[PDB]
Amino acid sequence: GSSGSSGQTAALMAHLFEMGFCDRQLNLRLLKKHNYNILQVVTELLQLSGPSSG
Repeated sequence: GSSGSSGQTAALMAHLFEMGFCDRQLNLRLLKKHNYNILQVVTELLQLSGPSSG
């Protein structure tokens, strides 16, 4: 399973859970991609879901 100090992942992941995102698998990928940039992590998610594709 996951190893290492508590870290600062749950903190961010939480926000998403509240906002309206229940995908811990998705967020993670973003967290370790946009330096845990809640903004970038969210802004991106919003794009994926919705008629806004092209």
